[PDB]
Amino acid sequence: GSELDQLRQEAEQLKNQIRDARKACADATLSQITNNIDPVGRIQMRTRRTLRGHLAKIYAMHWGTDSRLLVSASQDGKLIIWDSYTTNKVHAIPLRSSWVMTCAYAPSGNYVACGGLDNICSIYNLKTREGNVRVSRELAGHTGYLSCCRFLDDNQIVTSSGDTTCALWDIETGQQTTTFTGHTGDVMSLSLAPDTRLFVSGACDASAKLWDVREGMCRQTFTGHESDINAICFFPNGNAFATGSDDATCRLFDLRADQELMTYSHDNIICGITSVSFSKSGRLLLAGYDDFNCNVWDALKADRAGVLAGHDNRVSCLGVTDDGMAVATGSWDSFLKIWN
Amino acid sequence: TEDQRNEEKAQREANKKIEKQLQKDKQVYRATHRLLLLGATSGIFETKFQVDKVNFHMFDVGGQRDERRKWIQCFNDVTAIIFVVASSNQTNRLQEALNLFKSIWNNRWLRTISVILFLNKQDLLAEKVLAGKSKIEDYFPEFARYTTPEDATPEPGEDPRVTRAKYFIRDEFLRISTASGDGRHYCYPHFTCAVDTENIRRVFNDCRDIIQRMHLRQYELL
Amino acid sequence: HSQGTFTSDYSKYLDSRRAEDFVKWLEST
Amino acid sequence: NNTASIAQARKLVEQLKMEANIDRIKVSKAAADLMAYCEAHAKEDPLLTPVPASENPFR
Amino acid sequence: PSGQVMDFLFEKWKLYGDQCHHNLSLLPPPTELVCNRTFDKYSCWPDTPANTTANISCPWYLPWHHKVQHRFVFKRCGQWVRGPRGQPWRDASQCQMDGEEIEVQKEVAKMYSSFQVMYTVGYSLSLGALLLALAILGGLSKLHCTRNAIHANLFASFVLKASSVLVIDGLLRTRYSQKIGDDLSVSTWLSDGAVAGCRVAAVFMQYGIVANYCWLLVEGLYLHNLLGLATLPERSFFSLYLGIGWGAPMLFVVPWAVVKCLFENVQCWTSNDNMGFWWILRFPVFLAILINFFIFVRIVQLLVAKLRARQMHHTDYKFRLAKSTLTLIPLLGVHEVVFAFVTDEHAQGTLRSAKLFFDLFLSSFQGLLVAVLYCFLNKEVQSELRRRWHRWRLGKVL
Amino acid sequence: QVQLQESGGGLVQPGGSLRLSCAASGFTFSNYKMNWVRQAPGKGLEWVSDISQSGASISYTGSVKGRFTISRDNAKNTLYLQMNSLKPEDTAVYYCARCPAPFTRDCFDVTSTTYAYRGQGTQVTVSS
Repeated sequence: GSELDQLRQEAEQLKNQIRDARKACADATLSQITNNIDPVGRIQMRTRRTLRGHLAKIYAMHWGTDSRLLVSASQDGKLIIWDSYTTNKVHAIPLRSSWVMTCAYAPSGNYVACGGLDNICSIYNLKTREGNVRVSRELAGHTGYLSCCRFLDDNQIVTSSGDTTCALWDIETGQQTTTFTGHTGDVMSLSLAPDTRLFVSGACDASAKLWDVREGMCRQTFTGHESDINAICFFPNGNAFATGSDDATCRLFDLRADQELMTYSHDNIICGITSVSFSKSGRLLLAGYDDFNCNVWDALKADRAGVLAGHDNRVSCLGVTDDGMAVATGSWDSFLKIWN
Repeated sequence: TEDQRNEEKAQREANKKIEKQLQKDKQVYRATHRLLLLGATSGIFETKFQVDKVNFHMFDVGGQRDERRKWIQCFNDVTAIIFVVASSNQTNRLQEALNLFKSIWNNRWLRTISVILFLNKQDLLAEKVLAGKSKIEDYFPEFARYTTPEDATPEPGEDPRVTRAKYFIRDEFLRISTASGDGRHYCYPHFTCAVDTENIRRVFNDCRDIIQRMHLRQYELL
Repeated sequence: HSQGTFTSDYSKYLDSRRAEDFVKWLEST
Repeated sequence: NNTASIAQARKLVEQLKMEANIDRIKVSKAAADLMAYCEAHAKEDPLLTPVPASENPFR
Repeated sequence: PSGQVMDFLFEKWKLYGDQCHHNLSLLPPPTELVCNRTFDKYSCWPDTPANTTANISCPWYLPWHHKVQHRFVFKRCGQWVRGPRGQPWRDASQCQMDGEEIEVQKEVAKMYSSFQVMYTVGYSLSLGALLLALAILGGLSKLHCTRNAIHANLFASFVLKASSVLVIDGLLRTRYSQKIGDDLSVSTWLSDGAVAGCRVAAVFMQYGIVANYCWLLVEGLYLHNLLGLATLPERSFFSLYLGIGWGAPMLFVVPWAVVKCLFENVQCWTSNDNMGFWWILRFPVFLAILINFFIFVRIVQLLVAKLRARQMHHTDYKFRLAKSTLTLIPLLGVHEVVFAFVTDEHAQGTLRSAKLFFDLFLSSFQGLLVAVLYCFLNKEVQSELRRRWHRWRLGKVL
Repeated sequence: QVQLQESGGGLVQPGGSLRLSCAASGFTFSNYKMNWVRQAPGKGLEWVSDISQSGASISYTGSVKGRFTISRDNAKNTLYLQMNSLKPEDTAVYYCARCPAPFTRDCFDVTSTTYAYRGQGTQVTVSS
């Protein structure tokens, strides 16, 4: 194609404008600043509660903002809202489609979303008039499997699907408001910033972008990984995030420095990381691998603090409460282990 | 107080409302075969049917895209993957069915699943053997040095030149199947026929053959 | 079963030998 | 060489021109902010320092 | 009767005792007759002076009186003589039983002593290997299935078998190893109170034997239900199989005890005087083992049909078919059928001693074999043991 | 950034030989299962040849068996494809791809115009 092979090279000439100024703004590394503070040690967490209610493998899980209730979606076709203090169930919602890949609990506590291979985000109303759990809306705009969804409030919800797009919905009108195009591979997980004005999204092209909710533009793109991204989570101040992938490596990126800081890899670990999450202070980076165990990483020294291995099958999710009190882990056996 | 022990008691009584429902739904889930139709409600295309008081559950995944390395991990707890293959500017689609089969057969999460593959549209192929003046061994050059196996059932009407081209593709999937399958999961090759009351029975007789081999490996008799 | 009939044969044997030892006690004392 | 595909490359270079005009701060002043945050909230994190059972709600 | 020689001996010895006291009360008052009829514990002599060999018949209370009926016992007396300073003394060499029968009893003593140590080793190596297998199926959390539930009830059914036999063998090596004192040291032995600890252990054994054959049958009925059924079972009838295994023995042991307490009462309840009362425990054993054999046939003729296909890359079909059928015999307890139809009544000679060795060898090692073939060599169990062996060493040392 | 820059390929009469090579950059090259993909004009994307994580297992399309030979040099981080005795219907655009995970044997990569870990293309033209 004429007047195009220079355009393909004008992009690679402009990526060299990125990667030299991104290198010129690297005074040191995250290791040799940190190496004066002393580490935490062996963090021996124990299974407190074990939630035995599903039938098939569990893909997702999301805590509530009171840090007491938690949704878990499993691919038997049902969605169960637990109670983490006393192991008893408060709801059990029969889904229409059996292959559910995500779930969310609204920050007010009134709504629960889900979604999967039916390409539809389904909103459920927990505080209805007569007393039931019936479908409020069915957000049908995506042309691919829905992999993650998170509420901003009770009115709007941002989703990420396997059609390489993210979308900002509006549950009252049922239709999209802003779509977020720009990824090349299937977007697997998003994570909201704490101020809910920005979010990031890791996809299967080894690149996690950064989106702006009110405008709809991708501000900056983070490429440090080798293989497909399976998880994402903000550092709790809103200026960094960690990124799990299939090359058995977490990477703590930074927004203002605009590049990777640290690399959480150990050579005895070869299998991919299903999910990631920080603690309340951000010192610990927990990360569930494709192997049946969960590894705590000290997110500043990049040394493995502790290992939490209470699962008989690959963990499919990972969630730390808003008060930081416990850690819930789900897996492909029908079990939710709560750790602290 | 009495009041906090009053709704704590009503919270535990919500278990018996739904743990009785979970045991009600555990019965219908375990006696239902979940299959997977993939060939080589707008997105999952679920299909229920009933063969001799046995519930089946099909899933057609045509509503998705074609980078299937992520959503195929959902389908590990299925009993069998039904894998239809069209036998037919020659795009070489038949090798594409071999490489997709080789990736399912070697996937880490799909190392326990048998494949029921239907070699389809031999009526389109039995014309293209005679009407093709050259051969279609230009794509498979190891076809001239291949003979029909003796333990074969050549149905009449088709030439042995068509029978040789029909069983060569079947052995080409078993050369992938028997390379690394090591007894955990097998392959059940078939040929498509009149669909009503004869093609679903081949799925039914193979899904008994998978579960009867499944328990016999739990008892280590196979 | 075969455990019960072995136990029955052994108990009949022990009873006969205890009778013989009782007669041997009567002829010793 | 499709004309619908050359404008997709124009969508690529238009995004990268917007990613190159951004004010990046250096790592030594951006990695020091993260350890300053982990130090200030160190005692309010119930996973590093374990909690006695009268406060821990999960036992 | 049979199996109660000691009590019947003791009863008619008391009868002989007071009978000859009453018949010694008849005697007229005597001239001479210097030593004059002192009743020994053995028998009773009349008044005899100058009595170098005095002759009366052998006493009729002996268990072998039919063979010593035509002989005489001798004793001589002034006073009754004490030869080796044993204060009673007499010639009891005629009434004593022969040496050939006591030699045959010595040979069968060696036989029963050799059999009893043969399964004591067998029940010990099973009772140890099953409690280690119950700790694996209990602790290791991946292995909790419905299949390993009926394994663990079978493993706890050989433990009830092997412990209840080692108790009743200990309570017979306690009861028949004492000494013999006075009659009050024997009447305290032939009493229903001194055997009440032994009669409970007899019912505790006979329940444990039949609860084995009911749990062999259940795992015969569970694996047969799982084949031919097209799907997994819906309800998973574990309340039905646990009722056949532990409750159906009580349908036959309880009608045995209330017959063995009423009609046929001997020292311990381990002696079968009447065959018909012994058929109400072989009936849940013949009907269990026979059903297991029927299931065995139909599994193996299915297990060959899964080897007629996929045959070219197996290419031999001999070694594993001989492996898969020999690993099913212990689980279904099909070994018992070889000498089943030779019952207790018809086995008389060395076939009787051959039946009590082929069954008692294999039925004692059966608890060892099912813990090895189904717990210690199950490849999913060895997968989970190799996982928890690594997380202990990597978590502590590294 | 995962980048696959490739060279070689040009105008050649049928019977002649070429040599293609993509010097990979941005990942550990010794962990992935590299492979070549072909797109003839008017046709779909088509698989050509595999190579294992070290060089042991080698696969081919049947229509290129014996003519093409694939090679991997781990120390220089590049992937060779030695083509002998070209055909006039072998004129296409050749891509080198990689299988998306380390240490695996399965691959999902001969797909549509969207795929992440694929080179940009080298034109191979066989004519006279």
